[PDB]
Amino acid sequence: SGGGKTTSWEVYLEAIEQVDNIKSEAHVMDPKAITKDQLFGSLDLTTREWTDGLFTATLRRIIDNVRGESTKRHWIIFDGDVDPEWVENLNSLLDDNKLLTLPNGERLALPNNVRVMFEVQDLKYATLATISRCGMVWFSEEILT
Amino acid sequence: RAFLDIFYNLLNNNPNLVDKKDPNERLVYLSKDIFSMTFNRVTRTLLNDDKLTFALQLTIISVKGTSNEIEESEWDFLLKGGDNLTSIKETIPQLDSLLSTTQQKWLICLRQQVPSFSKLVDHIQQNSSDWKQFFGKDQVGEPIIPESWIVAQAQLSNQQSTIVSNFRKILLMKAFHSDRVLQYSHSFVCSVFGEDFLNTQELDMANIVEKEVKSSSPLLLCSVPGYDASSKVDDLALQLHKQYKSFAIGSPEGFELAEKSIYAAAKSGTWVLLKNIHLAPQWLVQLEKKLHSLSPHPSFRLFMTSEIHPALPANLLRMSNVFSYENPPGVKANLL
Amino acid sequence: GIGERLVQTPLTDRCYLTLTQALESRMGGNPFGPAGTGKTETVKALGSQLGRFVLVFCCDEGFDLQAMSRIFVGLCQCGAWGCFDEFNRLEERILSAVSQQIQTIQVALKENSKEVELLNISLHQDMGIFVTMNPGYAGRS
Amino acid sequence: RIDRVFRQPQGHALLIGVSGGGKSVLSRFVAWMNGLSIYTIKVNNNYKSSDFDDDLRMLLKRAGCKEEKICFIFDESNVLESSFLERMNTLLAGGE
Amino acid sequence: WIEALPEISTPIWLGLPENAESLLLSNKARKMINDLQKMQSSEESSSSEDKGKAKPLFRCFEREISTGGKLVKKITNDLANLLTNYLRSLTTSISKGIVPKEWKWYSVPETISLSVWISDFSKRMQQLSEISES
Amino acid sequence: VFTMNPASPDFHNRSATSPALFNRCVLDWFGEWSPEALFQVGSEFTRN
Amino acid sequence: WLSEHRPLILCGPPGSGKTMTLTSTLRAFPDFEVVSLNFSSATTPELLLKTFDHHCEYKRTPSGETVLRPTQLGKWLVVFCDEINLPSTDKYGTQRVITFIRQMVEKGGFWRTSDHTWIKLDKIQFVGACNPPTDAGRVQLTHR
Amino acid sequence: NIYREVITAAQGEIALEEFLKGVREFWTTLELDLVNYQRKCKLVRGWDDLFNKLAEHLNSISAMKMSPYYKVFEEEANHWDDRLNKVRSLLDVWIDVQRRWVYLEGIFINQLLPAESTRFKSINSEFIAILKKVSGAPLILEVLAIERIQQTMERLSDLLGKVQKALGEYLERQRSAFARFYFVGDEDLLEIIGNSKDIIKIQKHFRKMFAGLANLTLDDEKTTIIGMSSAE
Amino acid sequence: LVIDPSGQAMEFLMNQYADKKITKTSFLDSSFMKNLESALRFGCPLLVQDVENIDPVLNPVLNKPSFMIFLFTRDPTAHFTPDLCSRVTFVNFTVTPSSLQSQCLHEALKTERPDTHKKRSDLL
Ligand SMILES: Nc1ncnc2c1ncn2[C@@H]1O[C@H](COP(=O)(O)OP(=O)(O)O)[C@@H](O)[C@H]1O
Ligand SMILES: Nc1ncnc2c1ncn2[C@@H]1O[C@H](COP(=O)(O)OP(=O)(O)O)[C@@H](O)[C@H]1O
Ligand SMILES: Nc1ncnc2c1ncn2[C@@H]1O[C@H](COP(=O)(O)OP(=O)(O)O)[C@@H](O)[C@H]1O
Ligand SMILES: Nc1ncnc2c1ncn2[C@@H]1O[C@H](COP(=O)(O)OP(=O)(O)O)[C@@H](O)[C@H]1O
Repeated sequence: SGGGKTTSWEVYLEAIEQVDNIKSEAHVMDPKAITKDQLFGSLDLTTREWTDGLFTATLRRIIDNVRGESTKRHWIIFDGDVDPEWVENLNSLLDDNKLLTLPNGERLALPNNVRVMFEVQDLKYATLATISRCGMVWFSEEILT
Repeated sequence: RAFLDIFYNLLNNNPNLVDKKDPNERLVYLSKDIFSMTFNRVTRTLLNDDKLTFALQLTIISVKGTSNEIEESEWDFLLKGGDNLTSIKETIPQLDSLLSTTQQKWLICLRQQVPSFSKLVDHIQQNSSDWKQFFGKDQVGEPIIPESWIVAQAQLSNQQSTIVSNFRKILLMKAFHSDRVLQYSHSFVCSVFGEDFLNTQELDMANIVEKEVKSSSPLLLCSVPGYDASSKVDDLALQLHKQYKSFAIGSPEGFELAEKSIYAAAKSGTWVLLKNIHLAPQWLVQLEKKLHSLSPHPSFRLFMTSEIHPALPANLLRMSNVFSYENPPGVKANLL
Repeated sequence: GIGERLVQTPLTDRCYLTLTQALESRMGGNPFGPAGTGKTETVKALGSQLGRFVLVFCCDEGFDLQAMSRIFVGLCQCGAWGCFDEFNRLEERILSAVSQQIQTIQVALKENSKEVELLNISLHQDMGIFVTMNPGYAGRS
Repeated sequence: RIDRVFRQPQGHALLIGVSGGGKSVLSRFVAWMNGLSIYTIKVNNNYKSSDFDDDLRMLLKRAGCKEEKICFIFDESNVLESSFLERMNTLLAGGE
Repeated sequence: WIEALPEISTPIWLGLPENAESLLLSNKARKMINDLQKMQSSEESSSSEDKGKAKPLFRCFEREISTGGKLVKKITNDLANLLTNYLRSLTTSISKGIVPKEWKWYSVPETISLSVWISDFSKRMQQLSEISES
Repeated sequence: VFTMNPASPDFHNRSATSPALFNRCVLDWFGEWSPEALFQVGSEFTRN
Repeated sequence: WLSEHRPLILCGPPGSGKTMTLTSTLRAFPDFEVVSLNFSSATTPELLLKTFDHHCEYKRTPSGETVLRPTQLGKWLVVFCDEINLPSTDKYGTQRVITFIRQMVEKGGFWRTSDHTWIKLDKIQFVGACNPPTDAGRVQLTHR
Repeated sequence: NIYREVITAAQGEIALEEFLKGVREFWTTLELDLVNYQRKCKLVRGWDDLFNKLAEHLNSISAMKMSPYYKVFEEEANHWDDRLNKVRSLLDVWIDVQRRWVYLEGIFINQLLPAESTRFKSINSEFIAILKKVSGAPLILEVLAIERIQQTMERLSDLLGKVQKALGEYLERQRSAFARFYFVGDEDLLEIIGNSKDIIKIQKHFRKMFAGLANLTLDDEKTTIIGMSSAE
Repeated sequence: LVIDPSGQAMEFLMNQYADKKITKTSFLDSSFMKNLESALRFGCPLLVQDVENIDPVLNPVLNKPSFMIFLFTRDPTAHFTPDLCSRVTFVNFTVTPSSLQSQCLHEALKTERPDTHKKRSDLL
């Protein structure tokens, strides 16, 4: 905590909108502030009624140029704790796959103008399956003397 | 409730008690026919290996309160066979010309523990021309206890009994030949109940599930992973003339649907069967609590099948004639 | 389409044989080992190599049963490939459910049976069931 | 001592003690006196939170709405589930 | 030819050295023995007080003593509590005949009597030492 | 009125979970039936 | 600390003077409507939400967003969390109720799982109390 | 002596009296808690609540018949037993019709299954017509007074059931006709069946039937198929 | 609250009060709650197997027209709670070494010598 993380990607994204002129919109959200079923969605075992999730939807608004999201780069930072839970439902997206499929066989594809990230304090509760397909960027606190 | 039966059949249906009627004389038989009969019912559930283990306990218990009673200090050493060995700094230097490092400590634990094994160190240090081959490595002749010791010790104690002398060999062997313990133990047990005792008699599923088991207790058959007892029941069911109704206790529609067959079966008196009951770890628990309370008709013989698995709730096997099955040794048997 | 193609390593082949040779024996394939080797990918590569329609059934999750029972009808008919990724991760309850089903299809499939009696449906020869997982315990599967 | 507690806004009692020692019986008494109404929680092996919450309403209303003197005796063998304490907790603190 | 075959079959038939049978008989004799040491206890303490009386390559070695030495303090400070959730189970195995969980910091055969595990660790420690001064 | 027992297995547990308990209500430790009580309750029950 | 509206914590023993010390100082503030929330082991981020839909209000600014402001006009709401360090941690050391707060303090808003629309806090600050994590049932607070 | 057997008897009877008071005042006024349904109708909510109250009272009425004071309020006790019972029986078949309808509602495509799309209109007709006589007089005891509603709702149950059964028989055929179809849940299937023309509203479902085939190619006319495009 | 694992006790009661009619129910099948109300009022012995999972709905009875409930336990180590211990009268039946030895000595004398049994029987 307090190493320059939240600030780093904030300057990077803000600066890229000039070297590319394209808007680098991001979407932060604590993956622990809400129940897992709200971060990806679930199925109502009474009518197959699917209740959308936070990430599921936030990934949709991009594939559907409702406001013209394709006209720029995206970022979905999970500023929250990391565990081998809400991360497994992404494996088929963090690697070659690129499709956050859902129990209802929604199969949500991942464009190339969209990027997913994490801003965790630690990974002591993370398995070799969580990170694996992810970009590790150490942010020692010693940076910000 | 199971034991009490062997006890009962001992006083009544004893195959060797059908003759003589004198009670004073009959007692002689029962006093011994208890271990034999008991071991027979139990040995049907005990896996080959464990078969002998139990035999020993019954022995020490039989020769109890007799001139053959084993010293609680010796049986204490058999189990507590110098388990502390990994911390005996004392030594036996005047014998380095025979026993080795870790080999020496053992002789001490024996002398240190059991009393009837204190003069040992000396007997060996004396006529070493006897124990030479015993401790003697490359011995193209299964190690042998010097008859000098077996007797020199027998008299060195009022305990001049054969059975006692036999047991003792095990102790000596456990300390210098941990691979002869299984053998010498067999010899000891036999000298008490006869070499015929441990003779694994072939079963006879006839009298068993028909004239030796009430409809109250099933016949669970815990087999070994890689073998199925299924066929066993089928071959006997049809070749006996009776009802039947197997069931795959694993599928979804196998739980509820099946049970019915069991209820009615016990109501009229028909045979049933349930294989791989282990596949249903959470179900069997229910069967138990139920089966327990439901007096069936004499012509009932609910069967069960699975592999030795911890799943089977204790209350399950306990209320039934468990039969352990396992592929025997030898290459011949495998081929056939 | 363009899809993905693994690298025919000396293992990918020794594996390609065990499956084909075993798949020819009217029996499903089961590649065990420490997660992260090819268990799933290789299986998918084989099917894609034979112009088949392999399917990856993700377990260790909410694995729907009411859905699985159905999909099987498709595999048997279409003649597709059913690959269960981490098939050992299913809850004992569910794991016992599916297992019982695969037992039905695979058994009847070894007898040539033109139609299975799952859940009578048509059974296609090209259909195949694959179950991946971690190595058992001391050699046992 | 049980009386003192009753005659006082937000007066609750935490009687710790051996079983069948008079904890309930003696509490019912002092309650019956000051005009309080003892309300129990008839439970069983087949209860639930969807049940406690419901009854938590019959009570909460009888006090806040109908201004009545109730003496809710809550025995340990009643918390047949965690949630029960969470409710009893806030209820004790801010009667809500 | 098969029926005419002798029941018993030695380990030589399996291309194994005749001695092989000696190892099997030994373990089987031990397991049987161990069982009798249980069916005796169930049909019938201050241990810690005793065991307490004990206690380019440059890169590798450094860790060998670091990670290992760290275990020394653990065993000393953890056991010293002879006279929570962890401290509880840590004493179960000591009274059941198994090496307490959190202690196995190094590769050691599953079935290894308590008395031995500790002994090894002791000698295994003087190992790291002799390297220090060296 | 909370009526629990000192023996109850989950004793020191029903505490930490809910602070209001040992912080709001008045804790009157009934304790065990004192020797003086046992005597009086016995003489009073065997009077007739 | 109260002027800047920071989630200060009044750590101290039982009856030290925490709850009191605060309520008194809060008086030196004209527009400071306080609310008392009693946390525990079950106090999840959801419960904290229930209190909002009973003191605050979701309004859609002329801009197009949607702010969460205290019902009373021109008044700062003070959400006082009595036993804030008691919330139980999941199977991965995480007091969801704390992360939820941090998300509203640093970020300034929380996602409303129903229409997935960012809800920014207007005039709703925080202030909690508790005992040192040294005491039982207590759970150290995340450095985040 | 005798002065205590009457006093207690008088109090033991007023209890049965008091009991019936809450029952006679709870059902002769209790109105079905309806809720608007997407501006098409209004279903009945709070089932478990109605059932629990019906079961409770019915249990106390059946047991209070072994009381030395039951003989008095025996006529009113048995009356409620009848009324309350008919109420629980009607609700059971109703909660079935309520559901059986809701499902089939979001479906009836219709031009493909007339044999059943028509059989539903007859059910949907009287249903919305009867629900009006209910929404107006929510008195649970009044609605139970409609012209043989039991024989009417039981018919809607059967009918509505006979329809859904045919559906599964149709969907089952659509699949046996196109193997792949077994991969798409009943949900997406019904959608794929209705959009037989608007290929656009189907493009998104292909990935769950064919391996690489992700999107079909249409000619400049946008009516005929030309080729196929893979996700890549 | 008969703590009888050997089952001898249960077998004793079912044969002792077979006249007064007894129901071998338990806290299992729903038939329980229905059986109690029957035995309770209509008067007649009972028997609730597996008391490990007893419901706090019986309390009113375990503390008081003409019947008797028999709580049983097949678990010889069943660790109960204070409440249950107080409102119940424990009856241990676990067969110890000495006890069983006595059962055999009798069941053997009554058979391997019934004559010397008619003497003590009839006489005394
Ligand atoms: N180059 C810099 N020099 C001095 N201070 C900085 C610099 N960059 C960021 N900071 C300050 O240090 C803090 C770093 O926090 P940050 O790492 O961005 O958040 P988090 O800890 O949540 O990842 C910020 O609040 C910011 O005000
Ligand atoms: N022969 C190979 N050629 C190319 N890549 C391979 C090969 N074998 C394994 N891999 C890579 O290693 C990873 C193994 O993961 P996968 O096999 O999908 O999981 P699991 O090992 O659990 O079955 C794949 O993502 C793949 O890219
Ligand atoms: N001082 C007393 N004299 C006689 N009987 C008493 C006395 N105190 C309690 N009892 C008896 O002991 C029982 C205690 O029950 P109760 O108070 O409801 O449970 P608890 O004490 O466990 O809360 C009562 O039924 C009562 O008859
Ligand atoms: N300076 C003070 N002036 C008046 N009362 C005080 C003072 N300090 C402590 N107290 C008393 O001590 C009690 C402390 O309780 P409080 O602070 O509300 O709980 P906590 O300390 O657990 O937050 C108050 O009831 C108050 O009467």
